[PDB]
Amino acid sequence: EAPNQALLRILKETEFKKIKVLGSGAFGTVYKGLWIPEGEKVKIPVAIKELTSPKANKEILDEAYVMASVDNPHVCRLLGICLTSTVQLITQLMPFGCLLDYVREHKDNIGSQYLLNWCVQIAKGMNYLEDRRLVHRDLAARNVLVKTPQHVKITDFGRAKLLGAEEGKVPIKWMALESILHRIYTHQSDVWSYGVTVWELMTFGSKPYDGIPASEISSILEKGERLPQPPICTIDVYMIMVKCWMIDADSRPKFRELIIEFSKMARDPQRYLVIQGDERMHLPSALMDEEDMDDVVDADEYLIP
Ligand SMILES: */C=C\C(=O)Nc1ccc2ncnc(Nc3cccc(Br)c3)c2c1
Ligand SMILES: [Cl-]
Ligand SMILES: [Cl-]
Repeated sequence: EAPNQALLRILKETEFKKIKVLGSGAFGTVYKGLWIPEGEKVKIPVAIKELTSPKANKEILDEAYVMASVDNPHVCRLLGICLTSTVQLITQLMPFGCLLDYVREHKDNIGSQYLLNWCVQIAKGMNYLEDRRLVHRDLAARNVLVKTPQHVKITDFGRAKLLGAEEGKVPIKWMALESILHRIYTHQSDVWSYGVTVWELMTFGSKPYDGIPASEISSILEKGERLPQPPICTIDVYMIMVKCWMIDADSRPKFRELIIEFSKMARDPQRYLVIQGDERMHLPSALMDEEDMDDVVDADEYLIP
């Protein structure tokens, strides 16, 4: 392979305010905050991710390695790490949260134009990863984030690996059949997970195979069962999802095809998704709460040599 020359930026804890908890888990916490780069006069809204103590540092560090290596408008990148205590990951804040929560909150206001655009943007992020030979291995709507309603990015590179390499809970309900049976993971298994992510969006946040248990799933899948057609979905859309779920991994769409197909559909959204009162809907895009925030710069506009 080629040398990875990404810069890992180390950030002093003095540099930022950990303004509030955003989320918490058995898996550690995520905070929102501000990062003021030393002597730069800019304020950058950020998310800070953290937390045995020695063996969780290793998992988190791998995530930083992958995150620091990616650069694309539809992938989240690491701004840097902070080395105090347990290691902290710093990234651009995505103010509207994850896409899964967002579709749940806004089902009434979400039009076909947006649903399809997200499908295009996610396929672009995934295609980028494939170009860099990354197999993500945890694609799901929970792991897609909303910068604005018009702009989403892929995240959560904790399970990521280079294609070919082999290196708690595994996401059964999003995984390709070969993955569940044989722990095989390719860009095409990511395609399968893409199918499920799209289904999650088209159902406005439904849980796939609600009620069923993970042990059950490889079995359901072997019989030939699949996720059902969502109400808003034309057969055109649903059949794209279905192709993402073929047994023959080489028979599934490539991410570059997914970009093309969804992109065509996004020209004529009302022809592919049927949504009641679709035309009326609008989603809102100051926004930065603090009073002295006119030195605020989004991370996308903050570039380093
Ligand atoms: C579905 C819940 C959720 O993901 N909430 C959330 C909201 C905003 C946000 N902004 C920036 N980053 C993240 N998550 C994240 C994932 C991996 C690494 C890092 Br540093 C941050 C969120 C998450
Ligand atoms: Cl699961
Ligand atoms: Cl729900």
